[PDB]
Amino acid sequence: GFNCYFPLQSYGFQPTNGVGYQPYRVVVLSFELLHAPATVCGPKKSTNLVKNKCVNFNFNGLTGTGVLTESNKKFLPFQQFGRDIADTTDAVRDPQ
Amino acid sequence: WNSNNLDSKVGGNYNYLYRLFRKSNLKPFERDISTEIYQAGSTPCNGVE
Amino acid sequence: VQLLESGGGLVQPGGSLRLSCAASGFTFSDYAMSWVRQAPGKGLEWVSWIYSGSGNKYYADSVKGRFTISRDNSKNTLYLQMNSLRAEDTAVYYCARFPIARTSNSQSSYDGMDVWGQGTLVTVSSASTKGPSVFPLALGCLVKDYFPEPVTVSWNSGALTSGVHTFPAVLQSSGLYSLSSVVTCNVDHKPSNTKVDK
Amino acid sequence: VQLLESGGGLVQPGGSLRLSCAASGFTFSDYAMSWVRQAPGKGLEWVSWIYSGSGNKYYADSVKGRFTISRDNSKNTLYLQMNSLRAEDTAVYYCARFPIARTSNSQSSYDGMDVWGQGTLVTVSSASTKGPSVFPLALGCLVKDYFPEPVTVSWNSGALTSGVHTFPAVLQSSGLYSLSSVVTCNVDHKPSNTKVDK
Amino acid sequence: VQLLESGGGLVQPGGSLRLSCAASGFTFSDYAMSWVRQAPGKGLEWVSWIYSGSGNKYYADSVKGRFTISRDNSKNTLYLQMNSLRAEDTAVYYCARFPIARTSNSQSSYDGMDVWGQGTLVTVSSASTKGPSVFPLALGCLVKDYFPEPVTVSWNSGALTSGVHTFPAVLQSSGLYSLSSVVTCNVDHKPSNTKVDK
Amino acid sequence: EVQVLESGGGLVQPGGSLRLSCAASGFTFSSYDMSWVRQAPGKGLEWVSGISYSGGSTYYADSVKGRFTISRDNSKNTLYLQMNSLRAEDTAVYYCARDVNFVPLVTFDYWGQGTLVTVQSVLTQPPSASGTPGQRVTLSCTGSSSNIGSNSVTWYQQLPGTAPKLLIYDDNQRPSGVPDRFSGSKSGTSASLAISGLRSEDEADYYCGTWDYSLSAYVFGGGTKLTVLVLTQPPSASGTPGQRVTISCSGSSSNIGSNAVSWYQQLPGTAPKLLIYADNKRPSGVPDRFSGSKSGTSASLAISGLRSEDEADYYCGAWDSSLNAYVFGGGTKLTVLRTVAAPSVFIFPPSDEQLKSGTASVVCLLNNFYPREAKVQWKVDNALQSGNSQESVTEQDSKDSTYSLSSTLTLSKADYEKHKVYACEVTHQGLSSPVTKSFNR
Amino acid sequence: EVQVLESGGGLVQPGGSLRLSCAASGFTFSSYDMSWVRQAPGKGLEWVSGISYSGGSTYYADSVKGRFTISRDNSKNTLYLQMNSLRAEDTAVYYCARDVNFVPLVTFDYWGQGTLVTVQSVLTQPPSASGTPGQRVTLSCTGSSSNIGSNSVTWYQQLPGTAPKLLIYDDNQRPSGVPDRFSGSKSGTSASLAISGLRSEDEADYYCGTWDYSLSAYVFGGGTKLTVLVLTQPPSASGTPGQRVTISCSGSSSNIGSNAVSWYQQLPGTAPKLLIYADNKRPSGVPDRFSGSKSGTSASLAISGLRSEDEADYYCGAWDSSLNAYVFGGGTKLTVLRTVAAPSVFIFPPSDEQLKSGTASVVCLLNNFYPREAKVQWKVDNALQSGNSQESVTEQDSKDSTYSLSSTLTLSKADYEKHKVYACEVTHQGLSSPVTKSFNR
Ligand SMILES: *[C@@H]1O[C@H](CO)[C@@H](O)[C@H](O)[C@H]1NC(C)=O
Repeated sequence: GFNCYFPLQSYGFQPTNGVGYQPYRVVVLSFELLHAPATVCGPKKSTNLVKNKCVNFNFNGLTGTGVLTESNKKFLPFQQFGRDIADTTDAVRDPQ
Repeated sequence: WNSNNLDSKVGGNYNYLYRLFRKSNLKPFERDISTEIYQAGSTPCNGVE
Repeated sequence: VQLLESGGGLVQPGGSLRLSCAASGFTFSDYAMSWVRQAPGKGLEWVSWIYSGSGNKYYADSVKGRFTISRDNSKNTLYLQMNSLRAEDTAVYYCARFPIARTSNSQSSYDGMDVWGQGTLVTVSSASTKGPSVFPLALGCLVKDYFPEPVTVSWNSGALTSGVHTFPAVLQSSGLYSLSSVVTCNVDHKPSNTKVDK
Repeated sequence: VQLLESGGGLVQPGGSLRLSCAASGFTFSDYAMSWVRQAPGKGLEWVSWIYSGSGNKYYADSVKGRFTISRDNSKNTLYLQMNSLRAEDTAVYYCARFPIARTSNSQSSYDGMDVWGQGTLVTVSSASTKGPSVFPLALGCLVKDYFPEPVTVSWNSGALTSGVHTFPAVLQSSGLYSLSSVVTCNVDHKPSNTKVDK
Repeated sequence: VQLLESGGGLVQPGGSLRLSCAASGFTFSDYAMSWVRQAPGKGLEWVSWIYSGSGNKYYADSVKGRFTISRDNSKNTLYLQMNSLRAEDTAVYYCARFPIARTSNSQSSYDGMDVWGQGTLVTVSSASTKGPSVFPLALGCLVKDYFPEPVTVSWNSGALTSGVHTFPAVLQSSGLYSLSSVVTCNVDHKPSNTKVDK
Repeated sequence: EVQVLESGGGLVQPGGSLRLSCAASGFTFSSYDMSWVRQAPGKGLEWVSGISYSGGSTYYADSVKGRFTISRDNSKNTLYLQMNSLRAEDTAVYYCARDVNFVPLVTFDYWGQGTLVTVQSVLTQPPSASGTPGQRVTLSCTGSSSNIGSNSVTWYQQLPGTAPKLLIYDDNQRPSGVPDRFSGSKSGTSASLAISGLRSEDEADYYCGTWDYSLSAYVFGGGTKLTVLVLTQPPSASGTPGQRVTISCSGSSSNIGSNAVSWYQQLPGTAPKLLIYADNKRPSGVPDRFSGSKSGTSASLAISGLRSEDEADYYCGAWDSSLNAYVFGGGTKLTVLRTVAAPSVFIFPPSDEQLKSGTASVVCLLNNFYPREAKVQWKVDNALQSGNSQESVTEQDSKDSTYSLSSTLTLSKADYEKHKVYACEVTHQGLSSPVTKSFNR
Repeated sequence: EVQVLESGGGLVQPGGSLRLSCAASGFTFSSYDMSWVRQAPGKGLEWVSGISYSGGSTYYADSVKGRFTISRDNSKNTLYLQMNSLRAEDTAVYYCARDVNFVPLVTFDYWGQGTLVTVQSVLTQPPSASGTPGQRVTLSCTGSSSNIGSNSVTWYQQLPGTAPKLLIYDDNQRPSGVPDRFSGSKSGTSASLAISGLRSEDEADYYCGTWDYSLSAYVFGGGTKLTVLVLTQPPSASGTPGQRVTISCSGSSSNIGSNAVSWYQQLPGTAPKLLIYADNKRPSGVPDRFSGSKSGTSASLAISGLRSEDEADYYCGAWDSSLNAYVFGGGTKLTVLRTVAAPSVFIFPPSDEQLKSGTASVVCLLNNFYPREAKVQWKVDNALQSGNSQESVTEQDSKDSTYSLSSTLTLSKADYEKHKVYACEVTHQGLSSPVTKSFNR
């Protein structure tokens, strides 16, 4: 009643309404980044592979300079990195 | 510095002027040597004092 | 913002009719609506008020039962069914937009009757109509024996505007109204639908 | 700021003379100057206005041609040559400073007649002067048969000040003015240059 | 805050008695006190004023010497000894709290007579008392021949309240007052201590 | 913020145990005494227990003596009530109240929100007291020389369904946030609260609380649920142009006191224009001179600097909470005080089409005259009309601010020629000498 | 700052090419749609083309369809119009307008300064509309169901020689910087703008712009150049002390409407003092009560709180643009309404000096009397003087605020002794009973 109006009013959405009265669907993308690892990234841009040439490779998070060659190292089906007793990056599984 | 003995003259040293009339306050470090009749009213009077 | 009323005219006593108020220029569903009565040459007498059809409708103490207000938000119209009309209800009805929703920064006639329509005129009388009779007289022209009020009287069809004084019509012994325009005269009577150029 | 006028006195009809207005207390060249006429017991009738000698001089419609205003910024004086004087010009002339230059923060009577001098009195009449004759009456003394107005009348040479009412002089059949001071009387007539202690 | 006076009653001319004003609801020692006289059907006469017993006590010019005001902050009472009473002093005495200490933010009737008690009534007369005589008459009831004023008159012991008009008593030739209540009547005379239901 | 949260209330069974814990923040919890107070559903406050600043001295109500343990851990600044061997009477809502002052002058200012625990009053405060808006109601506590006489009396206003709120402490004072409307009072062994003027927000339960140096408990009061139980406008105000005219209308509390008044300006022949929409505020598009101010029940529309456009009917309208109607004012007819003008007088013999129509309407006119008061008497050759002539005056002119009147005498067709001369005499202040044009047949 | 600079305009020839480039800074240029709009010299705005936020969708006016290419390089955040195969009609000034909203509800808020390129309107907006200061002017756009019927209506105010400025968007709202004075309106296929009250800064061209879902262009409106369209003074105004007196003088447009009025206060016997110099402003050294206000052609001097020092002649003076003269007002004689005083009446027989001089001037005096209206009749033994006595009244007293009058009867030397008694009778409101001292020879 008076001073007791129902809080919600309905939208009158008729096809003959002017554009300012027509139902527009709105999606708001709210982007949140914080200490938690960034999990939703844009489609990752991967370049081509070239062997036997000193390049600045960026296999996933790992970056570095060097020439990369096909190898016989039998990685386990889950391993990505390669390393040695010197704790330096020796080999890498091609991500794609 | 006072310069009465240099820039005064019996009858008036009218060689020195000053600008009473312009539209807006002068911007800092600006000078305007233009002598254009100051239209203080609505009517354009074709540059007659 | 404009509210246009329709349905004002001759009504037999105890009759029934329907005032339709087309409202444009505002979101009709957000503002309450009301009808306000004004007897000829008298004060504003509130008729009724509504916000939602399913909600509570409020009516004047003198019109409870014989009046029915309603909305049509699809048509942006406010309807007033008046039935079993009594004599004192001959008046001018204004369709008034009563804002009831105030927003934060937008301050707008909250709870004030904001905008009033031109208002129609309802005559609750069994007397039949009669075409106006124009008689030329500061040049003047009487318009006598027309029923009912109002009649639109002007000089030279509105061309001559300055000095045109119109006095309110009177209720004569025959019950027939009469005005006069003083400074050709155009007298247009909508209820009898006669346009006279004298 | 003070403007002192000189040159007001007896003038034969059609005569010629020169009002000199010495202006002190302000930069004379920055403000326009004007002469304003006030007939005895009448309103302020603007005479003329000037700002630069080489510019346009403005004159009242009734004095166009017979009056000439001029400046002397070296002497800080405003001069008014009036020639071929007509009868209605017997009056009091005020030298008024008309500021036309407003500055940013300094707001000063821009375009208003700011400061008015004491004003001199010009009599355009062929009648000769005549020394005042005191006629003592609440004590009182009548100064009759003096020409022309004004005469400075006082009680006890200004020592007795409260209750001294002076009424304006009158134009008699002989054309000779008369006042009276009511509560010795000092009557000083400048045009005839007589000081009388009665 | 309430001030209740006691000691108002029959006084022989030239007699002596003591008005006691019990003050509650405020820090008595924080506010000056005063006595104000009101002759029956007359204005208010400032009787006296005090703040401290060691302080000077202000008295009206007509009561200097025959009145003595005092305080008792331990009992929160204000005492007024009136002796050698004269005829004009028959009146109503109000005990009024006169604030004389204003604090920073608390703004309170500083120097204004703030709160007035119900006031007692003192009759300085050698005439003895006489019980009221009630006579039933718009229903009315006269109450005649009672001394002194006041008497509390009511209809149906206060049950019937609307329309009960009481007019002030009069001073008759016998010196005996009389009122009447108009619309059983309850007439309660405190000085003679008689309750009559007629 | 001196808020005191509280928890530990829930469904339990008689004869069990329950730990209530309330945590206080924003103040030095280890310096203020605190207490646990209890309110049975639909019953007055009952003070459970209370613990001092140090936690050394503990006080318990004799109704709960020997079975409730009040405890206080200052390190975490929390305070506990250990309810043991519960009864059926303990089902209530519990609050922990901060004590502003030492005992005996106990003063409970901040209260917990309330923990719903499911499982006689010393001060004989009246069960209820009925008041009216704008009244002066005295609701009086009552106790012994140990309850009221020796210790401070504190008054709490508990709104329906909320924690109690302190109104009066130390028998006289008020907190920072209590209107001066409420006034404490205490005399001997009887205390009271005086509410001068009442509103819709004074509908609450009012409790009187006092410590006891003999009973050693903070006894509360019982209930006392305080219950609260046409826009007359001037017909025609006026003023000279340039003046400030005050149009003051008044209705009731339901009409205008508790609802927003509005002021509308209806010019003659036009729809009204809202000049004021709030009690004070003014819509855009209206000159700033149209001020509005509602004091209590009287709303004033102040029009400053009147002009020829300011003459209109000024209505005040307000919604009614009781009648449920937007009741308007009577309608103030504002007119400007103009210098009295000279009525230009004219007259017209009826035209010959009147004769062809069967009537004769002879008209007399007074144009450009002030004020509204003027009379026209149809002197038909030294004879006065007998209730047949009818006249209506114009409204004040939109620009000239003057009046025009026309008197019409409608006589029979045969009545026009039975007489020879017809004339109209005018009575007005502007023309002491009457002016009349005596036309002939 | 959301400024959008633009360049690339100069002298070219028909049938050539021209690259216009505008650079936008201060906002994400790659997220807002933009457009190129064109204004022929002395003609309404014509919307050239428009490019979306991505540059994917491009829209062109059919007058320039197929020959102008709108392009947008987001890396440098610049936007280009490539004009090819130019015509003579393309000589105009070009702006690039930021689009606040998506299409169709196009909204052009920020505009370029203008590039001068030298080489019909769908919305039938009126060519012009004339308004007056303080008026309520409704200038109405007009379109089809595709222009105004289904698309928002935005109103631009272009001052002479500047870029357009947004006033109304989405048919109702206003930007942050537009006064509420302007109000949008839209009904069916007809939009309008309402200006309530007008000033000197509302002199501009007002255009209505709407997108088209059928024509696929942002059609503008046509022109509608909104145009804004002896000091007769009362002889003697008056009022009681403490009242607010309004002295209203009026001349002409040349006299006072277009020139600054001034108000001067000439006390009796003293030079005038300038109380008001501007239409409203007041010089320092004058009491704040002396207010001034020039509405149109009528200037009002309001003196509030009259006193004994406030009685003087108040002149209004204004320069004439036509007659070339500082024309003053008639001169309002302000006097204070004092309580009617008692005229002290005196009379003096002529002195012997008068006999030695040959005349006899007998004087009668009425001192300290109010008001100015009073009469003196020389009753020389029940005989009245015949046009020989002369009298002048004083001005209102500087402190007592009252009048003094003296009547002098100047008769012959032999006329003094031919009669015995001379007396003066006084007629005034303060003395109903006449008072007269009958001196004898
Ligand atoms: C993944 O995509 C790459 C590139 O298209 C392709 O060479 C490879 O065969 C795909 N499948 C695997 C092994 O993920």
